[PDB]
Amino acid sequence: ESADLRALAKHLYDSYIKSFPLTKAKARAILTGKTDKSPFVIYDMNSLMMGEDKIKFKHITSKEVAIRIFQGCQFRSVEAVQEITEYAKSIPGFVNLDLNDQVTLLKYGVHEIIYTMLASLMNKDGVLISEGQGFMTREFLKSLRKPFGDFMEPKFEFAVKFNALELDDSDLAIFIAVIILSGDRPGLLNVKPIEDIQDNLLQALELQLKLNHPESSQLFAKLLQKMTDLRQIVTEHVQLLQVIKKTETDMSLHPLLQEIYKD
Amino acid sequence: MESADLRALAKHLYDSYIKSFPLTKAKARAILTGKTTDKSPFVIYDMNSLMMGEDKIKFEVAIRIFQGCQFRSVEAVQEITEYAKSIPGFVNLDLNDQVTLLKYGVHEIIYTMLASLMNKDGVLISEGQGFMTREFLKSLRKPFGDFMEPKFEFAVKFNALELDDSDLAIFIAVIILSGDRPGLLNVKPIEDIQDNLLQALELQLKLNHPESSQLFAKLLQKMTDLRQIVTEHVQLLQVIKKTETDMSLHPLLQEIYKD
Ligand SMILES: O=C(O)c1ccc(-c2nn(C(=O)c3c(Cl)cccc3C(F)(F)F)c3ccc(Cl)cc23)cc1OCc1ccccc1
Ligand SMILES: O=C(O)c1ccc(-c2nn(C(=O)c3c(Cl)cccc3C(F)(F)F)c3ccc(Cl)cc23)cc1OCc1ccccc1
Repeated sequence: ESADLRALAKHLYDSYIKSFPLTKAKARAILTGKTDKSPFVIYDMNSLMMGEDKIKFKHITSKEVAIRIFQGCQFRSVEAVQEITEYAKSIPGFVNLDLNDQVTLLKYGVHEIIYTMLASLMNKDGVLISEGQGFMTREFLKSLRKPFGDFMEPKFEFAVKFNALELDDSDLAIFIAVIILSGDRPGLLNVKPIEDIQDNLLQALELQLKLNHPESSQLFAKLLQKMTDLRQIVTEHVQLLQVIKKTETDMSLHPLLQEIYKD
Repeated sequence: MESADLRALAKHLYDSYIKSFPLTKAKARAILTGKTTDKSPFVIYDMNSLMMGEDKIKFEVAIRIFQGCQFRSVEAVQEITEYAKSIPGFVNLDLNDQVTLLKYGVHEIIYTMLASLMNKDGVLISEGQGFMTREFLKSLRKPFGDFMEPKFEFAVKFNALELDDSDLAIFIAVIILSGDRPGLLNVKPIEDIQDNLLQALELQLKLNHPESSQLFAKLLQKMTDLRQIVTEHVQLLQVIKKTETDMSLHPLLQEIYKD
């Protein structure tokens, strides 16, 4: 079944490339400076104002900067959820699961996958925006006022550690599939076929990492250990959103917009 | 990194685990499953049978049981510390990192090893001479009842893997040698030791559970559930501290929980 796992790896890679707008391979070329197309840099309040007049960043509807950026992260996350939902359908076996378990697996997986894939857009100095056309500095995000500064920095701290593994897109395509097919999500009705699919994906990821990183000792194990850190930081993440809700009375969104963002 | 060396490391760790921990999973399972006259535990299921139990096993009620667990936890810390010293390379690490690895490792290991003493109905106590029912523990008053039950929820799931003692010996070693503990000074020599231990665990699980697909991955995923439950534990212990001044902690546990 060696050729079967490679077929599964290639299938997921092809789908991952079609599902997501900015791949890791492309994002790294932008971040490192390796075919022109130099991104607009947002490093302070003035260059943010000019950036939405030039890039027209899809986040301009509160007048306060820190809130507008925070809500920007929400808008992009809602888009990522739909992209991840579309990608999940290409995982062999997923659409044949009970419909409620599909919803459940997506509901509890999307946060871990967004964190994971956000690392692809990050280095220690900042993050790509607008499909790589802009670059927002870490220092500017970290220095946002009151809770917002400390809301952004944990994402960078995770990404820097996760990126030391040096996964590429063909590695990440299987890893993301493994996260989705987690048989311990609360409320699953039929755990057995989810775990059976995840076992196939784990075999595929194990073989992929040996062939693509033959010199990287116990990388498979190290990546599974990261699925630990993910459960933890997603939990911290949610407890940070709750504090913003109870503290900040300037989060006035139209009730309909609030409904779009409810998750 | 080569097979005979990985098998040699597995045998070393199992041999040392048997020397360090007096009540193995193999012994606990023989006691739990029964059909043996000689190894039958006295069963504590209510207040009256607890009273008779201290006359037989020589083992406020909720406090006395909590205090019972602390005493055994301190002994467990001692046993785990002794085992850690046998892990090749551990004592050669920077002394501050040895402390750090134990500080954050003992709790995850106690939980792991407590599963060996448990089934869905209760837990062995007093080196297997007693068995305290889950329902009795769960029904202890105020915060103490809900303090015991998460251990059982984990053990039922962990025990579904059907690991034996030779498996757990390497798994416990992998937990201790975690390079992501806060405050470590030299991550690299710890990660090199864990890499050998992970190679050793991977091969051990393939040879000992050849029909158990991706058991390695499933066991590493369990180190997730451990990290979470240790967190819930300390958050419950903190609430007990604010309510109960009629109890103190052993200085060893006290230092372990500081930060
Ligand atoms: O383009 C992308 O793929 C992209 C995806 C996510 C983010 C982003 N989310 N986020 C979350 O707090 C989050 C996560 Cl992690 C998970 C679930 C839900 C949320 C949220 F709460 F938002 F609903 C961030 C926090 C800090 C920074 Cl730095 C970026 C993000 C950004 C993306 O693209 C880069 C970007 C950066 C700023 C604004 C817009 C886009
Ligand atoms: O014999 C053993 O090896 C053994 C070890 C641990 C426990 C046990 N600890 N505990 C902790 O709340 C704990 C932990 Cl996990 C870690 C650190 C500190 C503490 C504490 F809070 F105490 F400071 C429990 C909670 C519920 C149950 Cl069910 C058992 C335990 C029991 C052991 O043996 C079985 C046993 C059970 C009751 C009494 C005596 C012995």
